[PDB]
Amino acid sequence: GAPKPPQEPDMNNLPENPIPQHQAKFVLNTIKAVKRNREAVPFLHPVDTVKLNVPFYYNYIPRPMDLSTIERKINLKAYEDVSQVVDDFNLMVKNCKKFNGEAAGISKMATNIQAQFEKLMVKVPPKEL
Ligand SMILES: O=C1c2ccccc2Sc2cc(-c3noc(-c4cnccn4)n3)ccc2N1C1CC1
Ligand SMILES: O=C1c2ccccc2Sc2cc(-c3noc(-c4cnccn4)n3)ccc2N1C1CC1
Ligand code: NI
Ligand code: NI
Repeated sequence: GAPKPPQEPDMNNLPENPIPQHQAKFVLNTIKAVKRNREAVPFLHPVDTVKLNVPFYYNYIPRPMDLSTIERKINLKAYEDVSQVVDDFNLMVKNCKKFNGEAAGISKMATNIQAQFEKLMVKVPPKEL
C-alpha cells in the first residue's frame, strides 16, 4: 500500500507570522476540551495502520490528521490562521468518513466532536489587535 506520509508539522516550513498568541491560546484550549470528550478517544492519536490492519489506508487518506497533530501544530507555531485549525479538524473528520463510511459508528463519533469543536469556536477572539 501507499507509504506513511511524514509527520506534521514540517519543521523547516514554519510560517514567519504564526497565529497571534491570544488566538493560539484559545484554539489550544479548544482542542484540549475536545480531547476530554469520550467521543474523541479514537481521534487522540494518528491512525496506526499496522494496529488496525489497513495496508491501503494512506491510498484513501494521503493527508492523515488527528487531535494530537493539531495540538502539536498549534504549539510549534505551524499555523498562520485559525481557519487552518478548522481545516485540519474538518480534514480529520472527512478522512474518517471517507475511509470508514458515513454510516459507521466511528463517523458518528467524528461528527459529535466536530459539533463540539464548532460550538466552542464560536467564541474565538478576532485576529486583529
Ligand atoms: O479511521 C480510523 C480507522 C481506520 C481503520 C480501521 C478502523 C478505524 S476506526 C478507528 C479505531 C481506532 C481505535 N483505537 O483503539 C481501538 C480499539 C477497538 N477495540 C478495542 C480496543 N481498542 N480502535 C482508532 C482510529 C480509528 N480511525 C480514526 C477515525 C478515528
Ligand atoms: O481484531 C482486531 C480488529 C478487529 C477489527 C478491525 C481491526 C482490528 S485490529 C485491532 C486494532 C485495535 C486497536 N487498538 O488501538 C488501536 C489504535 C490504532 N491507531 C491509533 C490508536 N489506536 N487499534 C485493537 C484491536 C484490534 N483487533 C484485535 C486483534 C487485536
Ligand atoms: Ni502496503
Ligand atoms: Ni477574525
